[PDB]
Amino acid sequence: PCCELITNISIPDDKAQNTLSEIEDAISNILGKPVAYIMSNYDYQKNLRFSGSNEGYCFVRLTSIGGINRSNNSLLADKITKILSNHLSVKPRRVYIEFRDCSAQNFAFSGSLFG
Amino acid sequence: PCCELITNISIPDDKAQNTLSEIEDAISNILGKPVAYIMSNYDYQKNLRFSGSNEGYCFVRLTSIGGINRSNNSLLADKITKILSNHLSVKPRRVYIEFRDCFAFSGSLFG
Amino acid sequence: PCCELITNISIPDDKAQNTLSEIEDAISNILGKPVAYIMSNYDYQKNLRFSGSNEGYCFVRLTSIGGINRSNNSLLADKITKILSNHLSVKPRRVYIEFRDCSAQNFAFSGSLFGG
Repeated sequence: PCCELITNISIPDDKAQNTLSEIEDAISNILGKPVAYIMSNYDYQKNLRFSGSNEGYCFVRLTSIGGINRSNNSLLADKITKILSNHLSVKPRRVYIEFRDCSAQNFAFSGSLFG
Repeated sequence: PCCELITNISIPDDKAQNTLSEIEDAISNILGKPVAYIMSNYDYQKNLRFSGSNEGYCFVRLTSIGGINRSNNSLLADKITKILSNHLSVKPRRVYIEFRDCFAFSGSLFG
Repeated sequence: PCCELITNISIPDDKAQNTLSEIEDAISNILGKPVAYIMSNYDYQKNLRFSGSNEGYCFVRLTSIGGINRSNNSLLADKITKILSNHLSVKPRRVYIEFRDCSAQNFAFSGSLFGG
């Protein structure tokens, strides 16, 4: 399970860490789930373009996060848009939020299985 | 939709932008439609290897482009290959082009 | 086919090359087949978090590698965990290995078809 922010906007490490921490709090809160083993990341891609433009843009991708459905997906997308427009000064119209569920298509192993 | 160029070859930002612009143009021209919602990117990955070698290499992944069919995909791969060998001096054999098929919200709904 | 090490652990280029080559050897060894077409990468993502912590963490994602299956994927994940905890000193519990097979999903072309 991953929440990745892929963006051409540059922000310092402490603020990035705070931004992801806020998003993780939002997923937990809106979804009503503990997310004890979520991965997240701020992937700075300076050359990223959207619609032919290298202007500020944030793509957020949520993969295999259990518990997203009609009653909450938009609510989660709204809150992540707010956080980013707040912290990053990106236009909301240059935020795009995608949810995908790959849980059943992949095999996953923790290193803790092997000693 | 996404066209990502993942490569261990470094070029300046403005040349990367030009290069992605030309790839977007080729996608639009060869698929015969606008690329209004396309994301594209030049992801410099200095340690990228292919076939056991860290020599110059470009992997292009196109995800969820509409119109993708047996009759246009090869010309589009060809055109992308020419653009990269031109702009990056990558050997053709060290270019690999993948087409992949894949709930979304624009932040405009909320702002 | 791709094996990507996505990690907040910082290592020099030579050590990244050596580590990826060892992972390639493990895949080829376990599969009993050549890894000639494989891409591998060390993707330094300094802001990467796992379980609310930016502490040393490695996520290895293997995509569309033919011949990896239920009978050997645990064996390969065990070997990769050992290689990374050796080279990167990451805790095995902050190693996570994911296998996805998309091998029949999408079209692919070598640029050698068109130039060379």
